[PDB]
Amino acid sequence: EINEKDLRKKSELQGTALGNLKQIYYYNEKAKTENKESHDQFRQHTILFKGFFTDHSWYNDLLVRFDSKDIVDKYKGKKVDLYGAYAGYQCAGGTPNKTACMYGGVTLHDNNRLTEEKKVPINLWLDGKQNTVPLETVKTNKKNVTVQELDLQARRYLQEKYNLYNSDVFDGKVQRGLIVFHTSTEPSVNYDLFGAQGQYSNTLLRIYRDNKTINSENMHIDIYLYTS
Ligand SMILES: [Zn+2]
Repeated sequence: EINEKDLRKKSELQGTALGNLKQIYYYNEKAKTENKESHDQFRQHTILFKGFFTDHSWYNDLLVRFDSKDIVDKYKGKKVDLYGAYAGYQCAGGTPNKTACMYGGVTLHDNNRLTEEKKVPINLWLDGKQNTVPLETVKTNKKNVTVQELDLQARRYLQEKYNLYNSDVFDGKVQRGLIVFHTSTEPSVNYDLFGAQGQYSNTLLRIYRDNKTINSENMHIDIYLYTS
């Protein structure tokens, strides 16, 4: 859905934007658990996992937020697996004290586990030159996987290897970047790595609120990074 000349420059990011992006993709807290269920709803298009956290320094409950009633209805009252980044700062006003919020991150549990862990191949280009990416960098045990699960893993590696969301003074050389989740069937999801209004940490991950899921079978990821 995006061409390279239309990629947003890192220099456009205002204020706390880079710091927020680095936190959400490299210093995050993730819910990663299997075979859970809830049909408790707070309001809106949400599933509330009461007492999800037993040893968190602030949270007791996890609130999952979705875009629509059709999406929440797919998962409400079903055995699901979770894989997403949560935080209190992701909640809308009036969410209960000690509740943390995640956007999407849910998949049906049943019949979704692969027998062999899927290593998702990555094609990465930096200023047009291919760079080798370890095959274990992005992996999943799910047949139907959230784009969130794959994007969190890919961007954590981009921060570690290329200092993606570091300032220019802290060796963050990449100025533009695109990630594509290239499926066998289905138009591919693509995200501009510098496309968000990063200064609003509460909505940074609202892109995942659609709970988009894709088939991992035979898929791969393409990453295009530019230093200008
Ligand atoms: Zn591709």
